[PDB]
Amino acid sequence: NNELEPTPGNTLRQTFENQVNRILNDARDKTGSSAQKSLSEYNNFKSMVVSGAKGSKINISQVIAVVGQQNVEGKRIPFGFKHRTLPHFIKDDYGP
Amino acid sequence: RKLRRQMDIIVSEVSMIRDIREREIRIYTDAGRICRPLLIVEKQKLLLKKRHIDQLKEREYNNYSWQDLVASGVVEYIDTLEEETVMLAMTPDDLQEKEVAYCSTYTHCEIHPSMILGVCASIIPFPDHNQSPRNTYQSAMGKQAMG
Amino acid sequence: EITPDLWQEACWIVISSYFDEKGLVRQQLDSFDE
Amino acid sequence: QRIVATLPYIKQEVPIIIVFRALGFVSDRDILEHIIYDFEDPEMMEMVKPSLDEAFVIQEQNVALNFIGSRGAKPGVTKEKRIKYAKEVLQKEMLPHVGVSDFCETKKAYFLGYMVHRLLLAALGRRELDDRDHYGNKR
Amino acid sequence: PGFVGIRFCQECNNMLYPKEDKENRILLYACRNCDYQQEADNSCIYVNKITHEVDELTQIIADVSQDPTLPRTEDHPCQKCGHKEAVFFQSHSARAEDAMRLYYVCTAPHCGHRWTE
Amino acid sequence: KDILCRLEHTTLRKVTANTAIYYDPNPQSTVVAEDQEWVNV
Ligand SMILES: [Zn+2]
Ligand SMILES: [Zn+2]
Repeated sequence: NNELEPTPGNTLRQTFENQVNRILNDARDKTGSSAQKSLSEYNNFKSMVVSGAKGSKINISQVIAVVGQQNVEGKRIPFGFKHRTLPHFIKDDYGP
Repeated sequence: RKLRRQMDIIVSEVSMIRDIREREIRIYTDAGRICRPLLIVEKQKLLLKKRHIDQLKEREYNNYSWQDLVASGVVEYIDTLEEETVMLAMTPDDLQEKEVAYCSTYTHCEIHPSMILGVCASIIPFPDHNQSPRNTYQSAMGKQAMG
Repeated sequence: EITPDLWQEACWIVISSYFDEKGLVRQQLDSFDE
Repeated sequence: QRIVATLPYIKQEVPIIIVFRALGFVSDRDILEHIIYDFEDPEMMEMVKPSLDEAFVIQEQNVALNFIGSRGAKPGVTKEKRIKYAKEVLQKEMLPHVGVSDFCETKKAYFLGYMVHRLLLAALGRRELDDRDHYGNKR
Repeated sequence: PGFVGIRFCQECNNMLYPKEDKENRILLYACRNCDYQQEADNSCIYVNKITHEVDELTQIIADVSQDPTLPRTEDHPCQKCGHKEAVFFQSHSARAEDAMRLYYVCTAPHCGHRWTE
Repeated sequence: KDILCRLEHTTLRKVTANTAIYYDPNPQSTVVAEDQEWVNV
């Protein structure tokens, strides 16, 4: 509906991608924090990660809470077809 | 479309892509294209009525064939060019059914997502649970499992 | 008519028919035939 | 901003307009019709204006054919047999998939016009480019 | 302002170039292939619109209304024929996607009404 | 930003809104007929 106020120094477009990426990044961060918060200290995943032997703090949040956005060449998956990633979707949709 | 489905003169294979945003329509008969079968849907309901599966399940008696299904015109071959300009209904049991509308204009329905996998990787159980590079390594190891 | 619960067996029997008809090396055979 | 073409068995970049004239359309209106279909496209006529403002000096199909023979792998010594070299180029190599004959000249012209129209649309930005990885464009 | 097309020398079916007339200070589109002259209707002979502010409604065709892939909605009816159902989509035209502009076409056939909200 | 504008390259390409040419043999009278014609004459 065109109420977006384009950020100075960049196009309305890039502003829109930046806002969407910010939203999703915040969601993933909060999700991972909440997930890793509660593990009872008995989980062997937690044992290994805490010991640092194999893995990393981000490793659990994929398996337990959510995968998180995926990227190709450092951006959103492109419109390989006509403006739509996969035919299962409708033309000109920007849903995550 | 109808005459292709009936394969009277337009063979089932040949594809036609109608570009709407631009005034043009193309017909592709030349060899070398890649295509896969898909369910047709005319209204919100699919064209694979319960009757057809009845005859199909009683195989080796009716001599009923997938080619006979093609003749019945419920399923059709789709190439990438045509796929470019046609909406797809993922699961007829869940998508085409009236609900909070997404587009309500679906034109084809998938036989089953498991059909996207390949010959080697289809043997992996629960691929939807594994990180993809592991899936690729497993698919490239499965060519060596002695048996 | 079609039933969402029976859709599983329906689709799988369709696939079974399709493979039992064609095989796994169809395009290879058919290209050489042509 | 002009448009040129690269053709097989040709060592130079012949302009589009002289190629059309060698085909046989020496008039302006015929070429303009073959290039633009919506004749009220000033946007596109202003883009094509430079190229058509280049080969206008040549107006004879025979002269265009002699030029085609010039700068050729086996260019004719004079217009003699250079016109023949140009003619065989225009017949066998110029888009044979649409046909190779006397009567196919007009169809060749029309399809050349179509492809250059697509090029102009691409430059204008109305139509999107193509991605070679699109297996829709791979056989 | 507006663009200007080619004045055409009719009899030989060619085009005309503007040349000035010293005697009377008027512009005359004359043929180079032959001698044929037409008065210059307007003083604007060449123009260059650079802002690229073009009414994309004219470029938009109504025939896209029937396509199934495009989205459909009822929020905004067709003005002249009042039809509720409209299809809204994007430019798909380069150097114009910088701004997200929604273009509506009525779904009612035979009206082919197009507009931007 | 003043120093910015001082340094960053600027070209007429990116500053012109649009352009055109008009055959106006009489400087006093112009097709645009804007106020500036009187100032010029
Ligand atoms: Zn003339
Ligand atoms: Zn209407």
